[PDB]
Amino acid sequence: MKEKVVSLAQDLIRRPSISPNDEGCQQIIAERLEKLGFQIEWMPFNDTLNLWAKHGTSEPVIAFAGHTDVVPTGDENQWSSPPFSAEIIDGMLYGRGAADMKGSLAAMIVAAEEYVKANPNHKGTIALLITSDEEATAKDGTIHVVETLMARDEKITYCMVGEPSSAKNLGDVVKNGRRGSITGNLYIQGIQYPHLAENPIHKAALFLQELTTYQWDKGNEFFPPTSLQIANIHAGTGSVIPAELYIQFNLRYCTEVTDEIIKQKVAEMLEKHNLKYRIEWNLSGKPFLTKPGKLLDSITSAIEETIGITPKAETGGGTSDGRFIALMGAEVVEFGPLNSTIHKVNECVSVEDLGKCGEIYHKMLVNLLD
Amino acid sequence: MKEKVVSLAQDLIRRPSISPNDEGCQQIIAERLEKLGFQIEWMPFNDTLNLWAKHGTSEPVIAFAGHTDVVPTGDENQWSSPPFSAEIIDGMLYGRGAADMKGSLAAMIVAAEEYVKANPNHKGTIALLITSDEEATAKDGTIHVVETLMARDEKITYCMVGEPSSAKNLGDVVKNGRRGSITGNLYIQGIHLAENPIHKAALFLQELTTYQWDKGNEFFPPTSLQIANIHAGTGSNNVIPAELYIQFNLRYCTEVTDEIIKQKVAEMLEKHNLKYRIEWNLSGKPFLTKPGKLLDSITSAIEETIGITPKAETGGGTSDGRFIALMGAEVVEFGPLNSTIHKVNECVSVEDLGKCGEIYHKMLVNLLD
Ligand SMILES: [Zn+2]
Ligand SMILES: [Zn+2]
Ligand SMILES: [Zn+2]
Ligand SMILES: [Zn+2]
Repeated sequence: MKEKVVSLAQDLIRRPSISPNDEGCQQIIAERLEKLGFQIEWMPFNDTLNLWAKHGTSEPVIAFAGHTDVVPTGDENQWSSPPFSAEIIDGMLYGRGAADMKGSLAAMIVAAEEYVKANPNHKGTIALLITSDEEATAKDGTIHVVETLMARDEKITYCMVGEPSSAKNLGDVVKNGRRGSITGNLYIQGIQYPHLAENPIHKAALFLQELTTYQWDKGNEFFPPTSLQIANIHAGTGSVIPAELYIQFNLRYCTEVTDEIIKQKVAEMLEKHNLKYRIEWNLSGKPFLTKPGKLLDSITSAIEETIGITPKAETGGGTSDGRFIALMGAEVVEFGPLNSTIHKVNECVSVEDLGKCGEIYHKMLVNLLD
Repeated sequence: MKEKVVSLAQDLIRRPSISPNDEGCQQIIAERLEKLGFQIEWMPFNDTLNLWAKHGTSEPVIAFAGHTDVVPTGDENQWSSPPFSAEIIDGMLYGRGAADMKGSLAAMIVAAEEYVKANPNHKGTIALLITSDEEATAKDGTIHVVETLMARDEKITYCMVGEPSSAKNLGDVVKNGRRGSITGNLYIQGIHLAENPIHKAALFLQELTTYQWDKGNEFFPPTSLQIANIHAGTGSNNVIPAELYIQFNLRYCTEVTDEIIKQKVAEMLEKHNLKYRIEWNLSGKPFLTKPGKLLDSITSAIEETIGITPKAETGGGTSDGRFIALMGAEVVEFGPLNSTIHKVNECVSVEDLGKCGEIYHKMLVNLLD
């Protein structure tokens, strides 16, 4: 299935899809899947295109997730092959999007096609979730598609996000979760003998010692303990006595705590120190974790039996859309090609590796459903 | 001398000298003082025009101090006489700066002149120290004059600051004390959980913001600390993000000194093993003028002229007194009713301006002979 995958990857790479502009990538994918019996559901929002393509109508629902947008190229004269030509030189496919993530998007799509072709009455649902904006703002992409599925109680049981997850050798890492991120924007008002203890900056300092020493949880098997960072402290313009003290703090949290628990505990500490304040919360993502089980064995065993390596399961890896998908109760894992050339001049990926990815994604489906 | 004082006050009131812009006020003062035997020395810095004028060479040096700047007028609709027209109506001079403090500036000026004309061989030195920014940022005014004087070891023995001191009746109050001003600029560096520099720096901040420096005394209210700046982290265009910067000011009474403040701050930092640098800026020292030559000279001057005894008070309104006390001068302040200052329809009694002129003159006669 190598050449089918490479062939699709080149069609996609030749469409310059700088976020959020899809440049027809999703439409050629749709056209193609439509002819093979997939139901095609378009979920554009503002300037972003999203696609939800399904074969089958029941649980378990296995989605392959990914994105067709790429980051900008830089000056194209720094490139050895032109970035949107999709040349193959000596078994390597060059192009912007080759590694992140048009190659593996193609691998996943071709895996899905060959499976449903060989198994037209498979149980469950094989689906593709594709956004045109993961790399930029990412407000109107996967989250919009997720919110839409959720508003009508449609399920995803399992999800494989094909971001390039491999560090040193193909297959060496699979991501099975990520810590949550929440940010507090805190504004202490009225900061100007007798009653020195009642100064709001003093009460703020007391709160801060408590906030920086509070142990939220003890982490667990899969995550270090929840960490709090003071990002910024700001009062004063650099000369005029300031009316407010601004404190910004971020928690990177694990599954032992929720955001509601963090918000209610911070509120509690502020009340306990009798502070008057305003706070604005920014939730970037809730934590997700796929524990060893069906999904993680299916991909782990797929890698071992395809390329003879045992991947390490890892949490972290920076931003994907996995954190959004996990909100609907889907179990999320991520796996794809080497990530060493992503976002750089001369981004490229092994034609051989793309083939192997195709076979790994296909074998995951066999392990999950056969 | 009422008419010379009123006339000079009007010439100043008409110049819209919004801080720090002198609008030629000091030049008109310099011109007349120069026509008598005064040495004129300008000490401009940045946007502010300073003026140090003296007659004589021997100590004691007696400095009259004040400012030519005024706070903004507000909407000129609400004045019943335009804020810079300097109109006299039913015995009142109306204008921005009538009360604070061009009226008393004029009175101290005419008093200094009259004394000098009548006593060319007087002992001591009679000086004027005038700035065009007391009311706003006040970084390049009196502070700059005192820096310059102190650098060349020039002394002021006595100082009368002409801020309007009277509360209800002309002469009912003389200010004999002010708190000092020191500013600390602190850079805490490098910013299992109780050992993080942020935690330790929060403990320090706790301390700094409730440590009771003193409870004041018989003559003063308590020393106060206020934070002007706290910055840490990458946000807000911070160019030293890995430092916790705290700038804070102490307005301090005689119960403590600059040395106790610095030592104590250093001690608190040490207790937390914080790596830090600190720069201190002492701009003003506290003063309390006790009974004696200076305080008697003005108390008696007011008793002589109007038949009232001033009570001695600390604080109230603002002045450059503490900036002058930094150099070891003894300081008192006296002037007109202050109830219209910084307000619409600021004004001042012209008879009070005359009386002020007499009082300042009598004070010179009392101090010298
Ligand atoms: Zn990327
Ligand atoms: Zn990506
Ligand atoms: Zn004043
Ligand atoms: Zn004033």
